[PDB]
Amino acid sequence: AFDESFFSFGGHVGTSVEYEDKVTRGFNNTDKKEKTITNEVFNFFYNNPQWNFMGFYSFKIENREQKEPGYYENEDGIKQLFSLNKGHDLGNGWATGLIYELEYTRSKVYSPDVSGLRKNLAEHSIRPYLTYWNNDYNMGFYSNLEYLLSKEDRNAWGKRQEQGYSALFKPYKRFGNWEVGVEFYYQIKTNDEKQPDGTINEKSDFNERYIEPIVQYSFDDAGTLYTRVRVGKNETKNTDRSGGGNAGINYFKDIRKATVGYEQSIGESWVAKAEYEYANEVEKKSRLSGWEARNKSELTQHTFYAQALYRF
Ligand SMILES: OC[C@H]1O[C@@H]2O[C@H]3[C@H](O)[C@@H](O)[C@@H](O[C@H]4[C@@H](O)[C@H](O)[C@@H](O[C@H]5[C@H](O)[C@@H](O)[C@@H](O[C@H]6[C@H](O)[C@@H](O)[C@@H](O[C@H]7[C@H](O)[C@@H](O)[C@@H](O[C@H]1[C@H](O)[C@@H]2O)O[C@@H]7CO)O[C@@H]6CO)O[C@@H]5CO)O[C@@H]4CO)O[C@@H]3CO
Ligand SMILES: OC[C@H]1O[C@@H]2O[C@H]3[C@H](O)[C@@H](O)[C@@H](O[C@H]4[C@H](O)[C@@H](O)[C@@H](O[C@H]5[C@H](O)[C@@H](O)[C@@H](O[C@H]6[C@H](O)[C@@H](O)[C@@H](O[C@H]7[C@H](O)[C@@H](O)[C@@H](O[C@H]1[C@H](O)[C@H]2O)O[C@@H]7CO)O[C@@H]6CO)O[C@@H]5CO)O[C@@H]4CO)O[C@@H]3CO
Ligand SMILES: CCCCCCCCOCCOCCOCCOCCO
Repeated sequence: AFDESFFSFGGHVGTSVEYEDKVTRGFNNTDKKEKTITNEVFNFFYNNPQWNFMGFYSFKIENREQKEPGYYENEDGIKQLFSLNKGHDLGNGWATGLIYELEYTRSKVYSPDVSGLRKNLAEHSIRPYLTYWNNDYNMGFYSNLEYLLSKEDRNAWGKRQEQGYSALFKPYKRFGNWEVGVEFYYQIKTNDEKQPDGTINEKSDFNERYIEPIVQYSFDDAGTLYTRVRVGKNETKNTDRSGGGNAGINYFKDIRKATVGYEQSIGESWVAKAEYEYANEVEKKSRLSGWEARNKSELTQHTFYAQALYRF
């Protein structure tokens, strides 16, 4: 019945906190230090197997502090995420569906040069997906395509739009208490950034690929321990219209990440999770403009995440 289907949902409500510590030693060979805290005051996962529909909502408060020689910048923001997933069971271990995700961020920036500069960001993700699970082999995969559109209005600092596509394929296998998988990812996008008077800051083409093995182990008397290691590369190729010395300049980045996390149920209703991620990204240019002290820009990032969920 339609009326009673409305009440056939489960899911969870939760909260989380994320702390990011970043240091970027740039082409100027000096350190830009950034610390970010993200307070997810509410998230809501909604699962209605009657509709084969899943939904997700999140409300986050974000605070970032940037420090470097002769400059600082603070940014405070609010981020809301709306996610809809309509799935369809195809039988024999196959399923498909469509995800539509909208994420909106509003923030203000404070520095010695601006006082409360406003930024509005809207990101849209549309992801058709295809999943398979073979019960006899205890093996399967997740796969999806994606269209991603990002539009940001930074008022006096102009507008930026990114648009592109990605593809992801993640085969995985379970055996005993183990699960092992490998995520393969490819993304392409265009970047367009302009000043308020139309002056082009950037017009460039981007692509990224990575491979990310994942290993997890589920303990009988408790939770699940997991680790992920990513090796990736990306490149940004500027057209001859980019500004600021970047006309025709290419950027090449090597990416390495390692994650360790643990999730465990607490009684029948609660679940807690903690995760640490290390990231190191090293970038070089095809040619230096002349102001740079070296042809190297290196990010080192440590991220800590903790989450508590109440299931119903
Ligand atoms: O932005 C979309 C989002 O989802 C996509 O995930 C796919 C996934 O590839 C599939 O494997 C499948 O996942 C199903 C189960 O495998 C899975 O266990 C379950 O997830 C539970 C989980 O047990 C629990 O941890 C919790 O999830 C919360 C996470 O702990 C948080 O980290 C946070 O998750 C965010 C991710 O960190 C982001 O990467 C992203 O997730 C993407 C994925 O990359 C992937 O494309 O955004 C997430 C939300 O912001 O929040 C989670 C909820 O609070 O609860 C989960 C739900 O019970 O979920 C699947 C079956 O229900 O299906 C996915 C398609 O939706
Ligand atoms: O306070 C200003 C700024 O100071 C510090 O920036 C350093 C930077 O770390 C160094 O790498 C170097 O910057 C180089 C760039 O690497 C090089 O690409 C080019 O930059 C041009 C941009 O590529 C072009 O887009 C445009 O920049 C825009 C920018 O896209 C807008 O977002 C907006 O930038 C603002 C920043 O968002 C804000 O954080 C702050 O910037 C700090 C920075 O955080 C800090 O690390 O202020 C700016 C507004 O001033 O506006 C700009 C301007 O249109 O233009 C640039 C310039 O051609 O060239 C620069 C300079 O060689 O040096 C800077 C300064 O030391
Ligand atoms: C509402 C946004 C629609 C934009 C068009 C997306 C078209 C992408 O489809 C490409 C192929 O996808 C394979 C099957 O996708 C599953 C469709 O079922 C969705 C049920 O609503």
